[PDB]
Parts: sequence; C-alpha cells; structure tokens
Amino acid sequence: ATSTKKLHKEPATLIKAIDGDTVKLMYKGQPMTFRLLLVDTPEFNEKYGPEASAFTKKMEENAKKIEVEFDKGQRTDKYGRGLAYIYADGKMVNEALVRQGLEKVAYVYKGNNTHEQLLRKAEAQAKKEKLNIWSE
Ligand SMILES: Cc1cn([C@H]2C[C@H](OP(=O)(O)O)[C@@H](COP(=O)(O)O)O2)c(=O)[nH]c1=O
Ligand SMILES: [Ca+2]
Repeated sequence: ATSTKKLHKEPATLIKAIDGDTVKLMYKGQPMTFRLLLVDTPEFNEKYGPEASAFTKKMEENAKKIEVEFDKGQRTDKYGRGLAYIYADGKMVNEALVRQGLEKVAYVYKGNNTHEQLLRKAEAQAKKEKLNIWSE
C-alpha cells in the first residue's frame, strides 16, 4: 500500500469553466488552471465530452463555494496545471463525473491516489447501469 495523508480543502473561486476535467480558479490570489485528478475522457469513447463539459460548467458556475483539495503527491503536472480534487458546494466534481458515466477513472498514479477507491466505486455503479460512456 501507499502512504496515506490527511488532505484538506482550500478556498478558491471560479474564474472560468474550461471542460469536463479542467477548470480555471483563483487560488491564493492568482489565476491557476486546474486539472481534475483521476479522471479522463475515455480513450475509446469521446461521445460524451461535450456533455461532460456542460455538466461541470453548470456545477462549477452554480456553486456558492468552490474548494481545492490537493493530494499527497505532485501538486502540479508537467504543464504546471494544478492537480486536485475540486468540490462545488461540498460535492466532488471528480466523483460526480464518474458516477454519471461522463468520464472514467484514469491517470491513476500511486502518488495521488487518496480517492481512487471512492471513484472506482462510483465507476463500477455507472458501468453496471450502462450509463453514458458505459452504454455499449
Ligand atoms: C490527471 C493527470 C494528467 N496528467 C497529464 C498526463 C497527460 O500527459 P500528455 O499530455 O503528455 O498526454 C495529460 C493529459 O491531460 P488532458 O487529459 O487534460 O489533456 O496530463 C498528469 O501528468 N497527472 C495527472 O494526474
Ligand atoms: Ca479535458
């Protein structure tokens, strides 16, 4: 097993919704592009990209409160995007995407794996429902 750590949620504000799994936030007083941990558009099914983007745009734009939760590993990727779990009024966007079959679990690195089993639980249930990306 990996080490484990207690993560915490930090304040941020929405600057702009980008797509399913990218969002631009004001974090510690500066704009920052964030990439959501542990999710991607399926390699072999991209039909739901627009719906995924619309979904997270609405969720992020309607939220009263956005929070960023970094994991225990790398805080930025090779492009200098933040890597985080993003919360909208306490709801984890990453988890919502997966439960709704709008993106799949992906980019699972041992370093930033704290909510892996949570998201896999959500995925297994979307897959059981043959929902959206899982429909064929
Ligand atoms: C989610 C995530 C993506 N990435 C990188 C892998 C991919 O690199 P490459 O660009 O070299 O393929 C890229 C995919 O991001 P996008 O899916 O936003 O394009 O982000 C990480 O390095 N760590 C992560 O945790
Ligand atoms: Ca994307």
